[PDB]
Amino acid sequence: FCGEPIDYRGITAHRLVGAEPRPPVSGTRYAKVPGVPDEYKTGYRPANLGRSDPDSDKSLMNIAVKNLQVYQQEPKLDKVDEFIERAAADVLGYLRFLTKGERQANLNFKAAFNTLDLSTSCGPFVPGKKIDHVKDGVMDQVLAKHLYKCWSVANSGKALHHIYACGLKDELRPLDGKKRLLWGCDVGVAVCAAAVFHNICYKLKMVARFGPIAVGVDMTSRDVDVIINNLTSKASDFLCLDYSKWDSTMSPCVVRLAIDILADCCEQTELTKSVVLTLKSHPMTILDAMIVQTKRGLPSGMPFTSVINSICHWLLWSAAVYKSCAEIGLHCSNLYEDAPFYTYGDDGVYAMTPMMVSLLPAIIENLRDYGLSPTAADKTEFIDVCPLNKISFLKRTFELTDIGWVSKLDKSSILRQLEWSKTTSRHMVIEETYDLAKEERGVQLEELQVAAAAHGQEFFNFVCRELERQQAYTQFSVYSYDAARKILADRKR
Ligand SMILES: [Mn+2]
Ligand SMILES: [Mn+2]
Repeated sequence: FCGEPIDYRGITAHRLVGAEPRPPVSGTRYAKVPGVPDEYKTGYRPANLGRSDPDSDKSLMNIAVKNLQVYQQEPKLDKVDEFIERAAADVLGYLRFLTKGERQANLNFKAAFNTLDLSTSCGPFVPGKKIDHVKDGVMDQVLAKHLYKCWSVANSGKALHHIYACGLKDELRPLDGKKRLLWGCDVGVAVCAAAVFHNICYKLKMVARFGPIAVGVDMTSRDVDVIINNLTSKASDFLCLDYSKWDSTMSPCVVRLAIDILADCCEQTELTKSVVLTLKSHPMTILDAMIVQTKRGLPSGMPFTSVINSICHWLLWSAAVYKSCAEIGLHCSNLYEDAPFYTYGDDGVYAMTPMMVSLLPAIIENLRDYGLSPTAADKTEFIDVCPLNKISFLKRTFELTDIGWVSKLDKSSILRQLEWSKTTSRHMVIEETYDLAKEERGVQLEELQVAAAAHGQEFFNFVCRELERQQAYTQFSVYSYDAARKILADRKR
């Protein structure tokens, strides 16, 4: 499905042949709640500013093309080294011990399809969402044709087309031109990968509180306590990192190793063989009538992105320390055990041993030399160690209460839910909306109270003062401070 080469702004692309075009969705679902006082505003804006961005050139196709260029750059690492190889042995030993040596069964078709959520686009080959083809309990003709072919091919062990549908992620971003792309996965790759990786990932999700892979953790529960106790079980210094341009710069050799590691304890069938071969191949994406090939990166819509990304992080964080130990003449090993750490995509929190604190400059540089761009989680200061009462993970800070440990979403994330609302219609600019009397907004604004309560009565009151004004716009309840506080407590215990 590549025809004749395109050359526009510096991307290597081709005219889409053999498939229908997949035009990206313009505009944004987000719109402004009317009458919001200025003290509640935080400065965030939709990623697709539209005609609210003065530069006329900043059109969707240009923006997407600009952000795709990055993925066509040659990767930092061409091959994995000895420290990443050491770290891979750790992950392998963690999984082999988790699974008790037993291989995880493939799901059959029905079970795998059932794991896909109804509201997901079907990828570049089938229009609409999953649910637009599975109405009266059964699949329609188009989806079934496509899914039977993919399933047949995959069970013969041959790889599938690792193709996605391109677009701009519709989300709120600060006032600063990098912007996240949408990698809408082909439904056939999705079902096949779900058949192969769901059982091992279900097992990982149960054991998420212990980590290192945090995918599945519940930041509102006792999970938080086991996360924190574990961090302080071996150290009294910590590191909180986030990474810029993570997805877009990931090296194939690392991604490929992550996939091999995750499939190691899977049932060794032809379907697994096919899924491994598919996800390991350089992913392509269809912008409109153009198909674009990549040279680096991990598509954030790859089936099981979070876990696979989390293995990459484990590999790279553990190698960076191991490399830094080697330079000082030390052999370091078993990092995840000796210095417990957690990982959720590009987000991580690590225990720092005295030796590791001393090796901090060399570790950040070793992270740089693997192609990553580390930054402090506390998005204000430089990278340094941060104490117990300062740790940050998954946009949440922590506080030791009588009901164990308690997590607080950063105040801005709460506040922006008062300023913005994810409407069901596309807006071509920043503007206000009155279509706010929806059940989904209601459950969001009641939940927002439980979120705010964690910051104290004064913040709760500040938020509720605006929430009480929005009760004319949305059918919902405003709890008392005590009532909300009882909900946090109930969610733990
Ligand atoms: Mn980041
Ligand atoms: Mn992050």
